[PDB]
Amino acid sequence: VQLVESGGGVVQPGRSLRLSCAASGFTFSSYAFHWVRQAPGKGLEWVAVISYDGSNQYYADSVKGRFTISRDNSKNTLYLQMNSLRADDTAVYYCARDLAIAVAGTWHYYNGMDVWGQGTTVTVSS
Amino acid sequence: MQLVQSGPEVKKPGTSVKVSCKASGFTFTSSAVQWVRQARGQRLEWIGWIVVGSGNTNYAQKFQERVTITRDMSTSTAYMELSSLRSEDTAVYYCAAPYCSGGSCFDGFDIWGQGTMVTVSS
Amino acid sequence: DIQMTQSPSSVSASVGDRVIITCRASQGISSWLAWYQQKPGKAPKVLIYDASSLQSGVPSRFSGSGYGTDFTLTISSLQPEDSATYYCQQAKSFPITFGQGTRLEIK
Amino acid sequence: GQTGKIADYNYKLPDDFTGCVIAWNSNNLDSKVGGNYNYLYRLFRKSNLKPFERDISTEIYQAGSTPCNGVEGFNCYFPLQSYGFQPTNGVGYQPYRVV
Amino acid sequence: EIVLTQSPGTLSLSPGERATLSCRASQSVSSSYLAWYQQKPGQAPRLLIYGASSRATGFPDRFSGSGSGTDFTLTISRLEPEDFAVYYCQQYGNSPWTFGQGTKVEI
Repeated sequence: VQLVESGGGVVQPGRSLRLSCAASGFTFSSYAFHWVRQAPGKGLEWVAVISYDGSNQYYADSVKGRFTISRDNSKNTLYLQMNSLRADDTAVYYCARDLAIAVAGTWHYYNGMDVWGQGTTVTVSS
Repeated sequence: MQLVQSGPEVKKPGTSVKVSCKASGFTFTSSAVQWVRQARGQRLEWIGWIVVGSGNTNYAQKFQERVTITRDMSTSTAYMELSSLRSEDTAVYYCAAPYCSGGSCFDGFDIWGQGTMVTVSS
Repeated sequence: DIQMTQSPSSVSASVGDRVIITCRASQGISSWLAWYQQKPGKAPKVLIYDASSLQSGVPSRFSGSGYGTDFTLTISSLQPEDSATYYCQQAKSFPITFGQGTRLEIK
Repeated sequence: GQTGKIADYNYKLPDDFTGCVIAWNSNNLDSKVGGNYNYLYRLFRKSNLKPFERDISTEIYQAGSTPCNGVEGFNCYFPLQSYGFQPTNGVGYQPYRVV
Repeated sequence: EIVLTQSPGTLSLSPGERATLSCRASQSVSSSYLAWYQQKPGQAPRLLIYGASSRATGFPDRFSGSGSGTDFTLTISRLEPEDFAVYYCQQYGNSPWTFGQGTKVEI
């Protein structure tokens, strides 16, 4: 498996960003994905999720209504749309996979994190 | 002993296909459901197997994506829907279920359907 | 919203020292927790799934046990390679909120 | 008795049973979103079960004359299935605890 | 997994045939998990032998054959002329439950 991310920026003051993370080495269509951020020196936070079929997308309280997520199985790659950028949006965003646990032939999702990519540090200034 | 299939349907090339199969004359609670692919001047391809009692199914090298099943336990039924139709999707799906009553039954597939005639066109 | 606290803050232990990390959740999240080990400059790696099970590839030294309000990650032996941080994760319902994190030092 | 999976493959109510039953909704308190690991079906029984007995023995169900030796595939169907519930269903799908 | 390529092709003999058919397998498949469906032109297929060890309850007689895992043989002893149709081998046990290529016959 190999998770690769791109879409960094020296400065993005209130601009539009299109981050892209690709999944290779495992089935992209059989799993859901998460976008999990990390502040420059603080703990771990989650901003966006995408379902296996793309129907269900959920965000944080301060993230919903301004950011967007999407995916594409043709390229096996998924995208994050970043709009309404402030000066406190500097973080290190990662693109990760859920855990699908098989019990009695049924796959349970949204239980934990298994594979993490290198990640991309997105910063803003004045 | 009597298995019936829905009438042939004309759909759009790439939306979805869903065929209704109903059974009567034997217990549907403890049985199995499978699906077939046949065409004129063509060989037989087994699509997948559906267990109505417990949700469990597996796909061949072609049906991993764009296919999902639905229990439809009411009225002794079970559905499968296909998405992203291609040009070579004109085939008779058919459907069958073994004659089982008691807990143990026959191994082979005896009761068969009549199939449909879905021609993927305009 | 669900708020969870991870204790302690920062302690030092090395070689043959047993350490305990407590994870207290505001609500009763049953056996729905995952324990991670995030290096200071590397992406977090999962050590405990289902809050009681051990993810394949993780050494047997790390142990996890708990339910509802309280969870515990216990390490009997701290070999000088676990110098990282440990995080919980609650996933009963959206949204996902994480704790502060616990750091281990070498004596 | 009645019909259905209850009292046929699940726990069976004895004839002339004496005692009370109390049922209550369990939307929360160990019932979260998605399919939980536990709380799975108990089906595919060759018999109709007996009163007051508990079936703990799990085995691959037999759907043919020849029984398999531990390989999953044709016939040999799983007698269990997890409950695909969630706390966001309607009125007839919420988890309910019965004592 | 699919290298069957059944040996017989198109047979054209008068009633009184004593020929035999064979189903090939890539690897040795355990017995009691084989099938030979009898497909018909414009009609739903039937089943005659299951597992190459017995017969169904009620079906036409005068033909019964069995073979090994590598080569499953079957013989016919003067079958009725109306039973001149396509035969489809089928293996069970290991998914996918692929069928056979098929064989053609002539009067």
